[PDB]
Amino acid sequence: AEVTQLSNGIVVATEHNPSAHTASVGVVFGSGAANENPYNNGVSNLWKNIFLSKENSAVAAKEGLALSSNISRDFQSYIVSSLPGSTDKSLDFLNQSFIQQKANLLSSSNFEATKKSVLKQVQDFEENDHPNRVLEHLHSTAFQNTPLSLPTRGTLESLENLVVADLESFANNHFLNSNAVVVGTGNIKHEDLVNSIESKNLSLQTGTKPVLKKKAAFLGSEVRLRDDTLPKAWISLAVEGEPVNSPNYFVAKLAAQIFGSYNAFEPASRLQGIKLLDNIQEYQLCDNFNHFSLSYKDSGLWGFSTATRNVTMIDDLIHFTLKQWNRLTISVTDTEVERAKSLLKLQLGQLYESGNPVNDANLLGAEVLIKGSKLSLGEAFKKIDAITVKDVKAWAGKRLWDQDIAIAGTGQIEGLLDYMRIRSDMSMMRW
Amino acid sequence: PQSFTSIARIGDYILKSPVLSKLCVPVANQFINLAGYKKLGLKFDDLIAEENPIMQTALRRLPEDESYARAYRIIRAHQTELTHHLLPRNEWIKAQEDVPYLLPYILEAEAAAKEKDELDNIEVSK
Amino acid sequence: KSTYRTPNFDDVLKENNDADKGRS
Amino acid sequence: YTSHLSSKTGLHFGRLSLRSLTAYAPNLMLWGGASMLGLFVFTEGWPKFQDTLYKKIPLLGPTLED
Amino acid sequence: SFSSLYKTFFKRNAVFVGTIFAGAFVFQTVFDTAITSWYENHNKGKLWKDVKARIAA
Repeated sequence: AEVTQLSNGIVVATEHNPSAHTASVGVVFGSGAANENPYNNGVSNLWKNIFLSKENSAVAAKEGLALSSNISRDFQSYIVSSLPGSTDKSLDFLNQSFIQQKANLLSSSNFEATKKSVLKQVQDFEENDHPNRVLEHLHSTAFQNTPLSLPTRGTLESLENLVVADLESFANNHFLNSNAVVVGTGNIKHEDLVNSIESKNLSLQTGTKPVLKKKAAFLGSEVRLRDDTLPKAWISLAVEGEPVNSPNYFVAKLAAQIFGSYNAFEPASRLQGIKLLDNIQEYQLCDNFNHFSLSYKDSGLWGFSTATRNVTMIDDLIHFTLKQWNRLTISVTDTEVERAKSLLKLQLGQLYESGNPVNDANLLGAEVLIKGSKLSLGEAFKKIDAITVKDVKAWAGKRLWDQDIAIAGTGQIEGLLDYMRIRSDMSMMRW
Repeated sequence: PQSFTSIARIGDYILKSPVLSKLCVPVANQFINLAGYKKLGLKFDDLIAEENPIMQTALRRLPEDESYARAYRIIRAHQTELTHHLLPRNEWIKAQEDVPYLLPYILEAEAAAKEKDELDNIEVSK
Repeated sequence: KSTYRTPNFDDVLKENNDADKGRS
Repeated sequence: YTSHLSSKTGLHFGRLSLRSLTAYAPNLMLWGGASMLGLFVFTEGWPKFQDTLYKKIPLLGPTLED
Repeated sequence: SFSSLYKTFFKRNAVFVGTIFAGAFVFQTVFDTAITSWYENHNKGKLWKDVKARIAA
């Protein structure tokens, strides 16, 4: 169960795991929905859907093998699951239908059907869903005029102005050989190490990825969509996280576990926890938490999110969460750090060791492109056992003391005071 | 305010021993009979302060058939104290009928609250 | 103009610096 | 660890914990010092209080002239 | 040199209040003496200070 890298034209990384028996070859691209300017937003989505429709229709009738994909910010994650002993067919299909040719798939009728399906899907996502809506709005507001804030799906206005030529140009400017790993997560050992190097298994347009000019930034802003028709509320605070490949990633993740998740409709969640959960339960202040610390190569975000049925006590929820964040950098009980360490160990163990090979393939590709070499979870355990209260205190004092916050919540938000009793209260306590 | 866990401990310690029991139980009954609430209609499961949150939970846990009786007893007591008379010596509470039914619903809740309030200040464990 | 398309704030943004010195 | 983690308690008066007092001790002391300095600021100096203020700082308060 | 050192100097609210009070004290003293000096030398021969010296003989 050891990961092996190399560099022979295309980086090939394998993580044998004899436990599961669903071999899943894959392809991962390091430039997704961030390295592209806002005027052509949904090109990655169009690629994703043309794949997932026509190639999914073809594969099963040809052989037996599913297929999936993903995109977060810079991840043309692109996976072809299979049986343990049919990976050569998977690579043959992947060669013959994804990198070449790109003309038989991009037919007019097929492209237009994909276009209308994507339009319908983005439309009803904008209508029905809500937490993901406010999350995308949070990203957009935190990175204004930065190639990081445009959504993964896109905007209908941007979608409507795409036919072929721009999709072809993106294909020729980001499907290179410089940044295209070939993941082999599953129960394959070395066939992936050799078959990936053949006569022509090499991406078209060898060259480099065109680097964007501006890097990133941060500045606080609101994109609220205040509308009283919807029943509940939604908020999403944020403070600038830690970028991947920094010696603060894991301590930030720990700071994103002391408070932890919550769900006020469970007998096993309303009762445990920390001081804020004791202080909230007296009334029905809130209805959900979600603490997270997202990180990307450009920069990272330390998240927060609720969905509160109560609409009049929003300010009290906000004030209590802010006081907890304020005092996280003044005094933390050592037992709190210990419990956070144990819980976070559990969370990473669950995430990295899911029985589904696709998620492991995704994460292996992510790390191998960004870090350059996978960091085994064992080293994660050893390097997290040494996180002491001094380190968390220092990191919190650096990242959470009078800092810009981005908030963008839909629903009924009129009870939320606008910006000064939501920011200048974030250090008011006499430290 | 003084929890019933300490009262239970002191009561068990006093009552279990034979000599202190023989010296203390004869005066307790006389004290209760001289107190006054017995004649006016109060059961001791009612006279306690019933406003602090743990007693509030205890009251919330009571079955119906005792809560209704408690309501009747307290309203009748309010009335009789209003009229300055005493109840006739036929509807008083007998000596053997002052049974504590509300005590366990306080001890259990108090134990839960005490042993949860301590649990937050836990240590690294070893 | 979609919802995500923020208006041009560069007429007032402090594009230069944008560090802790402003807070100070 | 196998088997029972065998936790141990800590001194507390219901809410305040000893570790909290240790954490707030330096801040409380320096805030008290700042408060004492502020009280010094608010009082300019009294007839009897010049007995202690003349010698406080020799390089800043030589206002003994008529 | 407005680096993170001043932000760390301003991080603690109590030292912020202590510094503002000390500044108030020193400002009061120096401002008062400066204003008195300017008001005084602005009037040569007017104020009693030099008048009593002149009448001294």
